[PDB]
Amino acid sequence: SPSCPDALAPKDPCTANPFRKSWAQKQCSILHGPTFAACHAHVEPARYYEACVNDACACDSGGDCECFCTAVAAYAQACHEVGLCVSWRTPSICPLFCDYYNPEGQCEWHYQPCGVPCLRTCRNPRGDCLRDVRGLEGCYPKCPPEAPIFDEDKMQCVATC
Amino acid sequence: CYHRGSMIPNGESVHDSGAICTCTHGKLSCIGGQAPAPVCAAPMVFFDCRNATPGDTGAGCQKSCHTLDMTCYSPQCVPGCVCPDGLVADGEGGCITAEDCPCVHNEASYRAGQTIRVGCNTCTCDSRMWRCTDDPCLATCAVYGDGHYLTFDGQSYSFNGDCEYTLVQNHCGGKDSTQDSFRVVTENVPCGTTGTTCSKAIKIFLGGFELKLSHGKVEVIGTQEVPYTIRQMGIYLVVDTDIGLVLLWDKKTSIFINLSPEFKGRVCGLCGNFDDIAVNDFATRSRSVVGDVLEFGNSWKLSPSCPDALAPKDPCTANPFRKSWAQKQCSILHGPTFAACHAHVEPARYYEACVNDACACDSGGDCECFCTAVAAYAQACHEVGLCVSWRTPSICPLFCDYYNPEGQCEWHYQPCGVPCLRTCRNPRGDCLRDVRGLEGCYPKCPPEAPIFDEDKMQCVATC
Amino acid sequence: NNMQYHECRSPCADTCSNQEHSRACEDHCVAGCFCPEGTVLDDIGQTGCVPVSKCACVYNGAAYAPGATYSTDCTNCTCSGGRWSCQEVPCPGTCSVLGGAHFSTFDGKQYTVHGDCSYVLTKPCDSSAFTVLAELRRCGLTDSETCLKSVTLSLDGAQTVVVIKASGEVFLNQIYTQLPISAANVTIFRPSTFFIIAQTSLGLQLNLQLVPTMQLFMQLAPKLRGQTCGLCGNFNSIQADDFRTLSGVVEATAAAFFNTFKTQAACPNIRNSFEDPCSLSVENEKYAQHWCSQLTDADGPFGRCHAAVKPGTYYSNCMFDTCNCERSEDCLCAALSSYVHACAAKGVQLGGWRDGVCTKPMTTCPKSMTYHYHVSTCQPTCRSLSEGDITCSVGFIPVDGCICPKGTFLDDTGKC
Amino acid sequence: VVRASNPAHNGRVCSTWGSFHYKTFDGDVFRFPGLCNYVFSEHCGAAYEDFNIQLRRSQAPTLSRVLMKVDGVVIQLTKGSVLVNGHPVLLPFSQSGVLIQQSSSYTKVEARLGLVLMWNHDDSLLLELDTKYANKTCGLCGDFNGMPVVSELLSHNTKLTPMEFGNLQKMDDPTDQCQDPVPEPPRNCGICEELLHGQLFSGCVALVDVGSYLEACRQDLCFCEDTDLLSCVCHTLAEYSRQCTHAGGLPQDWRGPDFCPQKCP
Amino acid sequence: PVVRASNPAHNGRVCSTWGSFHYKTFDGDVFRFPGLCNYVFSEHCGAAYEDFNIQLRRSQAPTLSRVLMKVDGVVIQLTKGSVLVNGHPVLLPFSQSGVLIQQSSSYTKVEARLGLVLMWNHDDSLLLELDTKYANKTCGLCGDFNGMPVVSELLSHNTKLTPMEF
Ligand SMILES: *[C@@H]1O[C@H](CO)[C@@H](O)[C@H](O)[C@H]1NC(C)=O
Ligand SMILES: *[C@@H]1O[C@H](CO)[C@@H](O)[C@H](O)[C@H]1NC(C)=O
Ligand SMILES: *[C@@H]1O[C@H](CO)[C@@H](O)[C@H](O)[C@H]1NC(C)=O
Ligand SMILES: *[C@@H]1O[C@H](CO)[C@@H](O)[C@H](O)[C@H]1NC(C)=O
Ligand SMILES: [Ca+2]
Ligand SMILES: [Ca+2]
Ligand SMILES: [Ca+2]
Ligand SMILES: [Ca+2]
Ligand SMILES: [Cu+2]
Repeated sequence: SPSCPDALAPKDPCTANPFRKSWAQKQCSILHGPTFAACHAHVEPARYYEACVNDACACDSGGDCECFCTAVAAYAQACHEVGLCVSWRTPSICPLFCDYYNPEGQCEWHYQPCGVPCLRTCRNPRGDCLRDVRGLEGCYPKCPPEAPIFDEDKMQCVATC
Repeated sequence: CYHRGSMIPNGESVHDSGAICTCTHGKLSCIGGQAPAPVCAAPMVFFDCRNATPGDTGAGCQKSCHTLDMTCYSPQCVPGCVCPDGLVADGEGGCITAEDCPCVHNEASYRAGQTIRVGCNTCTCDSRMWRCTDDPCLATCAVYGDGHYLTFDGQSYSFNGDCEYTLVQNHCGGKDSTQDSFRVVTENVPCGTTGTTCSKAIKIFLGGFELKLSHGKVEVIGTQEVPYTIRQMGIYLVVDTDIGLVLLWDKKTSIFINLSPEFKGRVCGLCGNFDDIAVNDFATRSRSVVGDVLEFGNSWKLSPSCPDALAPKDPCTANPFRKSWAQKQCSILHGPTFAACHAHVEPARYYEACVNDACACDSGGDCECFCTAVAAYAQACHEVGLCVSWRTPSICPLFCDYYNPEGQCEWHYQPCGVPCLRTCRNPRGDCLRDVRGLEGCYPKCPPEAPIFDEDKMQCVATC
Repeated sequence: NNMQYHECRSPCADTCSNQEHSRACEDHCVAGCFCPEGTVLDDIGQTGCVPVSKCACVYNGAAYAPGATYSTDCTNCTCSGGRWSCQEVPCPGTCSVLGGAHFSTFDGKQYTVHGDCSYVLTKPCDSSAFTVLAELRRCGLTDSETCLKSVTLSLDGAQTVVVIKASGEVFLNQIYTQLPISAANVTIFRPSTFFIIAQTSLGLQLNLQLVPTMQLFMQLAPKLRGQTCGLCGNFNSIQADDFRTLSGVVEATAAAFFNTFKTQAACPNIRNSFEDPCSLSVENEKYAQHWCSQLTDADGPFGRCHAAVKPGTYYSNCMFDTCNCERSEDCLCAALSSYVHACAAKGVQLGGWRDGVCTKPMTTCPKSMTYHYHVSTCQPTCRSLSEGDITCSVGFIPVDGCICPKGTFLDDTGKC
Repeated sequence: VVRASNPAHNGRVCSTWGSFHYKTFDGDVFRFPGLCNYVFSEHCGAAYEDFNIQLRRSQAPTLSRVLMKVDGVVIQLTKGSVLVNGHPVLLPFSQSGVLIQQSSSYTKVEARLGLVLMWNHDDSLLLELDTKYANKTCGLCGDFNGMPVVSELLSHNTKLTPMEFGNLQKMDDPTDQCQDPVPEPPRNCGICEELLHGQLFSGCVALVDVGSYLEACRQDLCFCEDTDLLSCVCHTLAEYSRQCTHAGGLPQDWRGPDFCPQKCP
Repeated sequence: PVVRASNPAHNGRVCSTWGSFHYKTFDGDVFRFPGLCNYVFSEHCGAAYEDFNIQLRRSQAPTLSRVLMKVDGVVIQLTKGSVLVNGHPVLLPFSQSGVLIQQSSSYTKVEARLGLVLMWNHDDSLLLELDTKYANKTCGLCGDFNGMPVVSELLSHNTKLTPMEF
């Protein structure tokens, strides 16, 4: 929209909000420690760390953990795209509620850093993985041999669709 | 305007038989034109005061199963549905005898002989009354968030002290009494910029032994046998002592101290004195009840040289740009998520604490503040037997799958927890109660390996 | 001072405030200056190390002396050895119905239910010597605008029924009477045009504010502790059991326990929602915040009472009532007057608090009457001059309102 | 995944125009001549209210103030003035996901939660709401559920009149007590028939029914205080054109130098 | 994680300097280093984020002139008769951000809730006591805090460092 006001230069997030700065650094040091040690030789964590610190300094309106999780997940996706699947999420650092997707009495959904490009579903019955997407981490189903098909329309393990 | 012989000022309104009639310009205009003659189903008959003989109340002294006071107070006739003589309404249109009315408790109706559980006792309905046993049991002092305290006797308050404070201790008056001296002390640290303060470590001094719950670990500082039992159940760490003291720790900021009834009137600190009276719980270390919360809190600091705390600024006023988010996040406590619990736990103070903490959690970690505030109400709901599920992948997720070994799937989220789960220390699968609704990830051992070894943290066939 | 240097003593030094700090110490011994054995540090007065018997005491930020005493309405404490020894004294209880929806029981428990019926406020459980009823009725388009339309005082098994309406009318035994009345075991009078006071011989007293809205303050003698039961609790100094119904169990919500004290079956069952009226209107919220914040303003007209009465509950009542009811000024004035009456009951006078808002009632009384912030006496009348005795309870919580000026007596035709 | 391929979306639009003509989200068209402060539309379907819009008229059924509460932002629109959080602002103004812009014919407030308010120079207020607010709103624009009458004109199994409903949607000021409008008997009073049923609006008849707008045009022609009968029905025609545009139609120009003329910069 | 403790001798958690340039590391190595420059007393170099960073400076009698502490974003400068917090003079006792600074008749104590205690006494002795969670993660004049006196403090690359070089 040409009528939309032009954007101005924002303030320094860690200068306008110094009381958060320390926390931001202490939160973003995960991008410099043993957690991502293997990825440091394949993805440079400099700009990702800077964005992490700036977002954590500027996420002052509520929901800074979402800002931190997004900032770290950007670097995690960059790491996963180049073949390195590091497990960085812990119950205190961006937990994923995979168990929420388990049907009553079942236990199928597991966290995958690498992802499962060719899990067996009834939209890809053969089990071919198309590539072109790498390291889409998150909760994925592990269907049992009794029901080796995963139906996403109804979202459970079935024998056939 | 006049309604039922009572003067209605202009602009005021009355509500009769579901009709709202407003008095304007000296005339009572009712919504819908005119109220139709109400019709009451059998056996209730509509009694009107047109033929009102002296000394006849009509429907003014007609009782119900909800009106527990059977005395007739109406001095004049009131029109309405009346049951046959000697009958009371059951709330469903019928008429029953007074002794056959079901018991009412927390917006629910229970037939004769039904059983409810209050505290530790059991109450049975019988002829409109509740028959309950008189067994004394524990009291819970709950400290959470940015200095939100609820004492043993039910006194709720907010205190923001920077030093170490005596949460509870015995041997206060006389200092001899009986038993062995115990002392649970909270260590506090500023959490925010508005002057709020939240707990960092919890120190329990029992006998010649000291436990320090800090970060997420326990240290046995120590100096006989250790009179402690540390058990990780759900999101809670439970320290059990043989003197009758239980501590639930959510490992971040929340402590729940359960004290046996044998310690009534023999304790002091920020948790009150446990004598069923809440007003006198604000007793300073000088043994005088004060009205100022700041003075009472500051009197219980461990080190006299520590600076006294001051009244903090209003968080949502000092940080208005967060207020909306707070009000948008804590509204979970008023929505359909906790709707089943609203009749059993009042969410007003929990909502206020949630909003205040979210406003004051401005130095980093808003989600932790919000999750602790909501989990306080969740634990309150769970304690009274309500297994409400509130954690979604977007609202305070728990990483249960983190505990699954390679090629295994056993750990599942439980809102009320598993009270008696088979383990090495409990091979027979026993549950002593005394702790209810400790939500979190619990293992579901398969029949092949049905005993959970906590030390190995694995399902095995035999320990 | 007289401290001595030692190489190994406990760093937890005992003081007047904490005289057992050394026993409750977790650190090891250190070297430094310590008080001589048998004495503790004087942190209150900074006068070096003093004996335990010479330690002072601190109350409300004011340092006392060994042997000095203070007293509250409910207790009497004396300083000794740096600690307060307190003895209980007889203490009357107070229940309050303010704004038509805000209840404060005898034991201090506070709640807010918007009823639409006549409810049992206070009554002995095992007898019917007295009974107080309140007619809380919905007086607006919504279900959360409740007015107290009448208060009923029943004595001796309904053998003496006094109904006081919100319009000031008094009905004794279904007969419209004229105050003052000296009936069986009860005396009802009008200290001013704003209040009606009814005192019984059973230890019960009722203060009824009629301007701008009807509000009730009940006072009960200590002899009835643990015996009454109703919407005002059982008067047994315990707040936990104040929600106990006649069935025998303690309810969890105010609405559930409130609905069990209805008098008629047709009355609705009130369910407490979580509405916030101030959020529904910008202008109403602005008005309520501007005019109700004076309760919590330490340097305002009500600042001389923050030590006696905590204004937080009154501030919440002011905000809710001003934002909710249609006549916002009336509800704001009612909340301010309720706080002022509580302060007067505590013994604090806040005269001159009507400057800025609530000015109208000061200029509305009859021709020969004039306003007064403090009315602690009874209205003199020509009949009082002639007979020599005035029908009054002598001792009551001071009230405000328009009365006859000094040196002027109220004639039987309502003229000074 | 939610699919929507029908451009006709008059169900998500509520508007007021002319001599107190209100069209609810569900299509109900009524007349409520109230000059008080009323709740135009608010989000009462959730614990937290995303939006709250109130409108006030004066005397000439011209709007005098529009009050908006959009996620902690208070927007007040008066004639020639826009206040955000109590302070005057210069348009265009963007803040907290709210964009206010003035044009030659309207003042538009767009909120990224999915609401659009348009205060036109014809003294007509229009409101577009997202489909996520269906069956969760209240006010003069209805409950936004599809049924024109159900749950708006039914208090408790009672058929409410437009007067009663409009009075029920009142929200007064603290010190300003307002008197509800007095229901007046009809005055016993066809220009609109030629244009509304003519070819000029033909491509619009098939999408929006004209009976309600025919009655509205008759009321406006009868109730207006000058004998510019040809030029005293512009508001209803403009509203019908707006509804036709909102229904996926393509109205053609019906104005002129002498018949409802509009001036452009 | 349950960690037991029974031995009350905790000399391994204490590093101090006293007298004529006498230093005792956390591991028990006592040496003399007559340096009058600004030196790192002890800092948390074993993590990506540094919890504490304490530096001390001497002036000529071997007096202590300045103590600089960085504790989780709080800067404390201690000089003779002056305590500065974030560049602002303060009145003791002073509590802020989990750091408590208090003066007694014989010492100035700075306690940090992250687990450190610093004592600047009036006989010109600076004593630091650290929580056991910082073991094997520190550097400076007080050693690497791993319970072994010579290894990792007097060795640069397989060689032996004199106390002056260290
Ligand atoms: C407390 O009681 C004693 C003995 O009855 C009395 O002398 C003293 O004056 C009382 N305290 C006060 C403050 O009056
Ligand atoms: C006053 O009350 C007492 C006790 O309830 C009763 O015995 C007495 O008869 C009452 N007085 C009158 C005049 O009825
Ligand atoms: C709107 O919600 C109410 C709430 O119970 C429901 O009864 C009604 O059927 C809903 N209407 C539609 C169209 O879904
Ligand atoms: C201290 O760290 C070094 C460096 O890896 C290691 O070799 C040594 O074993 C560690 N010592 C202890 C006691 O952990
Ligand atoms: Ca108590
Ligand atoms: Ca009680
Ligand atoms: Ca509808
Ligand atoms: Ca070493
Ligand atoms: Cu549109």
